[PDB]
Formats: sequence, C-alpha cells, structure tokens
Amino acid sequence: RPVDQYSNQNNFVHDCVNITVKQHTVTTTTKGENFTETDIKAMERVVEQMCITQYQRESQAYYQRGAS
Repeated sequence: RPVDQYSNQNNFVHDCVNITVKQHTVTTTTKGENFTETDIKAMERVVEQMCITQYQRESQAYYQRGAS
C-alpha cells in the first residue's frame, strides 16, 4: 500500500512540511515579494497542515488507519 505517508509520519512532517513551506513561501514571494516572518510563520502553520492534510488524505485514501 502506497500510503506510507502515515507510516513515515515523523519524517514526513519534517520533510514534506519543509517543501510545502518552500512552496507557500515561493508563491507568497512571487505575490510581490513581501511575506515577512509574520506572513511566513503564518504560512508554515497552514503549511504543516498542508502536508499533514495530504498525509491524512493518504491514510483515508487506503483507509490504513483512515481519516475523517
């Protein structure tokens, strides 16, 4: 089952949330390059949930532990 997104949870959070931080910061940089730790910390909050949401999505996808 390719839902290892839950299985590797701790490593997933570190790695995925980082790359999603990159994602969100990138878009928020191209929005006119403003962001600022205010926006960026706020970004990372949504970002950790961004990858964690997708990780919940994986678990629900197979219904490994599930997610609802």
